[PDB]
Amino acid sequence: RRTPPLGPMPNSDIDLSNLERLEKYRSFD
Amino acid sequence: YKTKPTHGIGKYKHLIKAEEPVRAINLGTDYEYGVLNIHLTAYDMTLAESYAQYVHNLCNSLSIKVEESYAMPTKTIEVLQLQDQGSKMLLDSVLTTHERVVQISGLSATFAEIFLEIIQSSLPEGVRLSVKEHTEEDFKGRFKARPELEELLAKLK
Amino acid sequence: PKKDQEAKERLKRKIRKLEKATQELIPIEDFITPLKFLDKARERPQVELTFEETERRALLLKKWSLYKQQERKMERDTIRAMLEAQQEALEELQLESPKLHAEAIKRDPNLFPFEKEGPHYTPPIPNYQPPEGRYNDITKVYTQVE
Amino acid sequence: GSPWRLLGALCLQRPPVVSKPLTPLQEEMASLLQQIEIERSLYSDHELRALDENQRLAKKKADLHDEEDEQDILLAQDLEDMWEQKFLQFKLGARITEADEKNDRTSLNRKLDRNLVLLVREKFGDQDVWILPQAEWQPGETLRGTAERTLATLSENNMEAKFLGNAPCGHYTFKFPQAMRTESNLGAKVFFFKALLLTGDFSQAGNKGHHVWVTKDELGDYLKPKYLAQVRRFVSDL
Amino acid sequence: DSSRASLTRVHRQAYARLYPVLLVKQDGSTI
RNA sequence: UAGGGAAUAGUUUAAAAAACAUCUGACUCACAUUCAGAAGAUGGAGGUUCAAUUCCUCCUUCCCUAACCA
Repeated sequence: RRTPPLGPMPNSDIDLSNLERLEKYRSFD
Repeated sequence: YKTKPTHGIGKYKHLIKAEEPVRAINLGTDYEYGVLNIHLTAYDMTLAESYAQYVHNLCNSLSIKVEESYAMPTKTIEVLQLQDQGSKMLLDSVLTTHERVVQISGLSATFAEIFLEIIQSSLPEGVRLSVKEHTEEDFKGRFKARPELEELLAKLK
Repeated sequence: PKKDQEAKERLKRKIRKLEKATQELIPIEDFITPLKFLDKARERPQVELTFEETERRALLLKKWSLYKQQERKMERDTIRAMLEAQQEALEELQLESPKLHAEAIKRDPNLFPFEKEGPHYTPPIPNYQPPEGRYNDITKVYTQVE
Repeated sequence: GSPWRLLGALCLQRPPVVSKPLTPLQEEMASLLQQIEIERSLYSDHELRALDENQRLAKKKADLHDEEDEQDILLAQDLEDMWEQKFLQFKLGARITEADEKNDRTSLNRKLDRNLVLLVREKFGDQDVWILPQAEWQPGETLRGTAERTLATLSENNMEAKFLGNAPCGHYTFKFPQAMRTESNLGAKVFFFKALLLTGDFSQAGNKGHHVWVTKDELGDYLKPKYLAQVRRFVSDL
Repeated sequence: DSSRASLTRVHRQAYARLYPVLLVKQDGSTI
């Protein structure tokens, strides 16, 4: 059984098609 | 919890690239060049490195993927010179050729013109820009010579 | 044969074993430090810089940073202009004739290899006779065992 | 066919032959970089040898005798003198050439440390207009060939240019004067293509009124302001 | 510009002093 | 059917040697013996280990034993 999320889930606006192209948090800070 | 609208909020492995262990070389498509080897030979190592460093940051600035940046073995040529009014060739200069490679991939076909122009424009005095397409021959050239395989290969000949 | 053909098949075994063996990387003599340099006798005496020398070197490096900023500025504007020119020309070309645009966006197989020499300090002399000599390559040959 | 007249222009450049002189700011930095390198460097072979020999002289003066019977005939200090003599007799090339003193603008030996473009004098409607060499596009041919065609339609020259890619580095569209404008010829659509002049040059027959090689700093006086404007976007002095 | 990435230093810890010299090529050009 | 053991030069035995076979020579009128040289293998594949002749696991292969009580 599944319940649909009640709003935008985290990390949904990240386009994972172009994963290698996206910039990264090269840093901890 | 799976039945809850918040199920999976802790998912993260899809945001990372799959790194699960040699590696096949991916040639470029019909609208982008494959892996390209930007060779930078020179007689002054500092100039070969200072320009190889420059083009790594340049590529990095243009969002051009730099697969690898490496140095090729040094070639040491002894300049011999015929002595004046004699025969014995006496060595005078011992020169050394330092090559540095910046391996990129995914260069756009239309943008390669602008990129190639910028890099050739900034070339220092004494350095030779040789931009060729990556091939297995180049990759194998960085490895030590194997005499045993050559001897066994002669048997097959 | 029990011995002649034996060796013939032993070759395949040697090929398989060697082909699957790891390949060692040729060392780059630029990065390795010769042992002779380790000798402390080579070490030259260190002279402390004067206050004025340290002040001017720090003042110079400050200028060097703003200078190299100006360089990178002009370099970014040049690439921008070039990119804008191509983008504007590509659009009208496609509408004018999609058949030429399709070929225009294709990669050029003859573009590479692209070799370019760097400028010289002084231009070539029209009639200069170089001295006679020979080039003797002494590049150390490194051999991989096992 | 199409109402617009396709044209293929060549944006040929000769890359600088010599390096540009360092500016006053770069000169000081270069002096400091060499100074720092010396301070952080170990004694070179030659430097070490020199020091050692100077010591042997004191063992051959204050001391009763020097037991070392290997005294280098040529000292390192003396050896430097031979090297310095060789340089003085040798003469370098001329970074500043004679075209500079005579202001020659039709040669490929002017502005050795700058980049030069190929300008050609064309007669358009009983009018002398300076444009980048161009050729008319032909049916059944790609736009690259039109650029290469211009090379084969130029005055006697052995010029061999390496084209960069296959994309129009720029474009310039203009409307014909209302007097001659017609329905079949609305205007023109030029497409510039860059190439690197490698080897060759025009002949000695007629180059004065045929073409000039400018450095982009005088490109204004020649080219039409309108043209010039659309010509300074892809041509970079850098 | 041929000076963008030209002004260098030897980036090592231990290295022998190096003197600037002109290499006259076979064509008469120097670097 | 079910367990165990064993695959080392062409051969047979060792822990990578030895004797044969082979190859080269010497001695002989010649051959053999003999003498002096030389090459010649860890079953295959898959591992680990600082290092695999004692170790894998599998394949391939040959053997040994067991397969009983109604």
